[PDB]
Amino acid sequence: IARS
Amino acid sequence: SLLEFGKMILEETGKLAIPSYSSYGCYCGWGGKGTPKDATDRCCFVHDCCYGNLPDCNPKSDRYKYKRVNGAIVCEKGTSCENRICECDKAAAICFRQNLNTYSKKYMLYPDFLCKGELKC
Repeated sequence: IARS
Repeated sequence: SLLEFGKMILEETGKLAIPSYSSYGCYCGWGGKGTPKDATDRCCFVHDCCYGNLPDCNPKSDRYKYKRVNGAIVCEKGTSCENRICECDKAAAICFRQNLNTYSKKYMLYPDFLCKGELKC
C-alpha cells in the first residue's frame, strides 16, 4: 500500500 | 481502504490507480511537500489533507461501502471513520474525473527532489  | 479508493478511481477515470495516480506529481501516492504540479496533483494534495483531518482513522486499511445512484457516488453508513474516509475518497475520485483533461503522463514517477516547500492545508 502506497500512502496518501 | 486504498484498494477501494483504487477501484473508485478506475470507475471514475478509466485509469488504473497504479500506475496512473500512485506516483503522480508531488502529492499523489507518497508525498508531503512541494507546490502541486497541476490540478490532478491538487486533488491529491486536498485528499492528503482530508486524510490528515482524521488522525485517529486508518484510511489505508479501513473499508467503507458505497453505491452508485445513477453515476453519483453515495457513501453508505458505516463507522464515523469509514464515513469520513469515504467522503475524502469520493471527493478525490470526482476531482480526478474533473481534471482528466489536464492529466499529464510527464508527472508520473515525479522525482522527489522537485517537490520542495510545505503547503498548509
